[PDB]
Amino acid sequence: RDADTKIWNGMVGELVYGKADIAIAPLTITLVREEVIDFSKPFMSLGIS
Amino acid sequence: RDADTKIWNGMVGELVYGKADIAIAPLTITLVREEVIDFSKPFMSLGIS
Amino acid sequence: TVVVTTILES
Ligand SMILES: NS(=O)(=O)c1cc2c(cc1Cl)N[C@H]([C@H]1C[C@H]3C=C[C@@H]1C3)NS2(=O)=O
Repeated sequence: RDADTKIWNGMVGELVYGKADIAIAPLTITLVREEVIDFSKPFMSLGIS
Repeated sequence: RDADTKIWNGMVGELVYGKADIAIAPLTITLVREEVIDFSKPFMSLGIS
Repeated sequence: TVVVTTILES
Protein backbone atom coordinates (compact mmCIF):
# COMPACT_ATOMS: atom_id res chain seq x y z
CA ARG A 1 0.00 0.00 0.00
CA ASP A 2 1.60 3.32 -1.05
CA ALA A 3 0.80 5.63 1.90
CA ASP A 4 0.68 8.59 -0.55
CA THR A 5 -2.96 7.55 -1.23
CA LYS A 6 -3.09 4.57 1.19
CA ILE A 7 -3.94 2.60 -1.97
CA TRP A 8 -3.05 -1.07 -1.93
CA ASN A 9 -1.63 -2.08 -5.30
CA GLY A 10 -0.65 -5.26 -7.09
CA MET A 11 -2.03 -8.61 -6.00
CA VAL A 12 -3.19 -7.16 -2.68
CA GLY A 13 -4.96 -4.32 -4.49
CA GLU A 14 -6.90 -6.81 -6.60
CA LEU A 15 -8.11 -8.49 -3.40
CA VAL A 16 -8.95 -5.41 -1.30
CA TYR A 17 -10.91 -3.78 -4.13
CA GLY A 18 -12.46 -7.10 -5.14
CA LYS A 19 -11.46 -7.42 -8.80
CA ALA A 20 -9.81 -10.78 -8.05
CA ASP A 21 -11.03 -13.41 -5.60
CA ILE A 22 -7.81 -15.20 -4.61
CA ALA A 23 -4.02 -14.77 -4.92
CA ILE A 24 -2.27 -18.14 -5.30
CA ALA A 25 1.17 -16.69 -5.86
CA PRO A 26 4.60 -16.22 -4.22
CA LEU A 27 3.33 -13.62 -1.75
CA THR A 28 5.20 -13.16 1.53
CA ILE A 29 2.95 -13.06 4.60
CA THR A 30 3.77 -9.81 6.42
CA LEU A 31 2.16 -7.66 9.08
CA VAL A 32 0.75 -4.81 6.96
CA ARG A 33 -0.95 -7.31 4.65
CA GLU A 34 -2.76 -8.86 7.64
CA GLU A 35 -4.65 -5.63 8.34
CA VAL A 36 -6.62 -5.73 5.08
CA ILE A 37 -6.59 -9.37 3.85
CA ASP A 38 -6.32 -12.77 5.55
CA PHE A 39 -3.83 -15.47 4.58
CA SER A 40 -3.96 -19.21 4.98
CA LYS A 41 -1.29 -21.01 6.97
CA PRO A 42 1.92 -20.77 4.93
CA PHE A 43 2.28 -23.56 2.39
CA MET A 44 5.99 -23.03 1.73
CA SER A 45 8.96 -22.57 4.06
CA LEU A 46 11.62 -20.06 3.03
CA GLY A 47 14.44 -18.13 4.62
CA ILE A 48 17.01 -15.52 3.65
CA SER A 49 20.00 -17.45 2.32
CA ARG B 1 -10.19 -37.56 20.34
CA ASP B 2 -11.78 -40.50 22.13
CA ALA B 3 -12.15 -43.87 20.38
CA ASP B 4 -15.33 -43.30 18.30
CA THR B 5 -16.76 -41.06 21.03
CA LYS B 6 -15.23 -37.63 20.10
CA ILE B 7 -14.39 -36.71 23.70
CA TRP B 8 -11.13 -34.85 23.15
CA ASN B 9 -8.59 -35.71 25.86
CA GLY B 10 -5.57 -33.42 25.97
CA MET B 11 -4.96 -29.71 25.51
CA VAL B 12 -7.52 -29.74 22.70
CA GLY B 13 -10.17 -31.05 25.09
CA GLU B 14 -9.46 -28.25 27.53
CA LEU B 15 -10.12 -25.86 24.63
CA VAL B 16 -12.97 -27.53 22.72
CA TYR B 17 -15.10 -27.99 25.87
CA GLY B 18 -14.96 -24.41 27.17
CA LYS B 19 -12.36 -24.91 29.91
CA ALA B 20 -9.35 -23.00 28.53
CA ASP B 21 -9.20 -19.76 26.55
CA ILE B 22 -5.93 -20.32 24.66
CA ALA B 23 -3.16 -22.92 24.23
CA ILE B 24 0.30 -21.33 24.07
CA ALA B 25 1.57 -24.84 23.65
CA PRO B 26 3.58 -27.19 21.41
CA LEU B 27 0.44 -28.13 19.48
CA THR B 28 0.60 -29.40 15.90
CA ILE B 29 -1.44 -27.52 13.30
CA THR B 30 -3.33 -30.36 11.60
CA LEU B 31 -6.55 -30.64 9.62
CA VAL B 32 -8.94 -32.13 12.19
CA ARG B 33 -7.75 -29.81 14.96
CA GLU B 34 -8.35 -26.85 12.61
CA GLU B 35 -12.01 -27.83 12.20
CA VAL B 36 -12.67 -27.94 15.94
CA ILE B 37 -10.43 -25.07 17.19
CA ASP B 38 -8.61 -22.18 15.57
CA PHE B 39 -4.86 -21.82 15.05
CA SER B 40 -2.43 -18.99 14.52
CA LYS B 41 0.33 -18.91 11.94
CA PRO B 42 3.13 -21.26 13.09
CA PHE B 43 5.79 -20.09 15.52
CA MET B 44 8.07 -23.10 14.96
CA SER B 45 8.84 -25.26 11.94
CA LEU B 46 9.69 -28.93 12.32
CA GLY B 47 9.09 -32.44 11.04
CA ILE B 48 9.03 -36.11 11.96
CA SER B 49 12.54 -37.37 12.67
CA THR C 1 -16.28 -17.43 -11.74
CA VAL C 2 -13.33 -17.21 -9.35
CA VAL C 3 -10.53 -14.92 -10.56
CA VAL C 4 -6.98 -15.97 -9.61
CA THR C 5 -4.48 -13.12 -9.57
CA THR C 6 -0.76 -13.96 -9.54
CA ILE C 7 2.64 -12.60 -10.50
CA LEU C 8 4.87 -13.75 -13.37
CA GLU C 9 7.85 -15.25 -11.54
CA SER C 10 9.53 -18.57 -12.23
N1 LIG D 1 8.14 -28.72 1.45
S1 LIG D 1 7.89 -27.22 1.94
O1 LIG D 1 9.07 -26.80 2.64
O2 LIG D 1 7.45 -26.46 0.81
C1 LIG D 1 6.57 -27.25 3.11
C2 LIG D 1 6.43 -26.16 3.96
C3 LIG D 1 5.40 -26.13 4.89
C4 LIG D 1 4.49 -27.19 5.01
C5 LIG D 1 4.64 -28.29 4.14
C6 LIG D 1 5.66 -28.31 3.22
CL1 LIG D 1 5.75 -29.70 2.22
N2 LIG D 1 3.46 -27.19 5.91
C7 LIG D 1 3.24 -26.11 6.87
C8 LIG D 1 1.76 -26.02 7.23
C9 LIG D 1 1.12 -27.34 7.69
C10 LIG D 1 0.41 -26.93 9.01
C11 LIG D 1 1.50 -26.60 9.98
C12 LIG D 1 2.04 -25.46 9.60
C13 LIG D 1 1.34 -25.02 8.34
C14 LIG D 1 -0.07 -25.52 8.65
N3 LIG D 1 3.68 -24.81 6.35
S2 LIG D 1 5.25 -24.75 5.95
O3 LIG D 1 6.02 -24.98 7.13
O4 LIG D 1 5.47 -23.56 5.20
